[PDB]
Amino acid sequence: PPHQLNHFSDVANKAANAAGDVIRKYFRKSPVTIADQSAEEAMVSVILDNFPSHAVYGEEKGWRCKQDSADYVWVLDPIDGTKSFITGKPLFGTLIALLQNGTPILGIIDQPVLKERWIGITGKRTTLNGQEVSTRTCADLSQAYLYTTSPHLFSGDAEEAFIRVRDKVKIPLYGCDCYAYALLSSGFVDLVVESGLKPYDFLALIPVIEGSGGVITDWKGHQLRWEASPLSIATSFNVVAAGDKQIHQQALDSLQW
Repeated sequence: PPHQLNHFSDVANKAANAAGDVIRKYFRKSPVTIADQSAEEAMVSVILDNFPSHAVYGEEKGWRCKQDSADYVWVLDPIDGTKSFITGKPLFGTLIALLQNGTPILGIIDQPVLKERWIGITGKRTTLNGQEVSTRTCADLSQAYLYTTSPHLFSGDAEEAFIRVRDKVKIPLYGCDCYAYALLSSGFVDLVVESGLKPYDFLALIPVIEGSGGVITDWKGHQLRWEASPLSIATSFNVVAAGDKQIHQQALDSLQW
């Protein structure tokens, strides 16, 4: 297992703290691009000051590393949910993931306006603001509360797949971004289904959801993996996350991907 997780947490939390400071000045005062750049720059200042050998892939400026390669890769998105940010809606989030040879070992979802921070760590239960959180059981897809960001954020076949699961759930809801994954981790949402998600908007979710007892994969039900390198391309993935493995299963059958 990894031995440096507490030290990784402290820098993780400082990165997140520094992103928050930038984000709160620009939220509700184009501010979004200044915010997104400054915030990313703030996080890499912290991460690279504490670990010079480490690499980062940020949503604004891609890969950045001194060395040829690194065993440790920081995948960042300061504002996951730019449309929410632009419209004054405080459900966007800063996402921080640390990858050890391509496996995520830490993830943060921070909401700096709501002052809510979910940390996921390998081999620990996921916490929200220092308190342990847990997904909830849910019998059947008909009992499930579902979130997706948008309906026409699906093209052609993805929209058919999505419709199939949509018709079976208790109620489909829209318009959290990453917050919906935070909510599911805390046991308030049963299922999140999305298409066209870039790595810096899902890698942080994995330890958060998994350490809460939930499951998150692609539409085929495979492990969400993205090996970040200097020669890495941020390509779209499809994501299904559930509080309950039975629900995940059942969702996978409706997706027919």
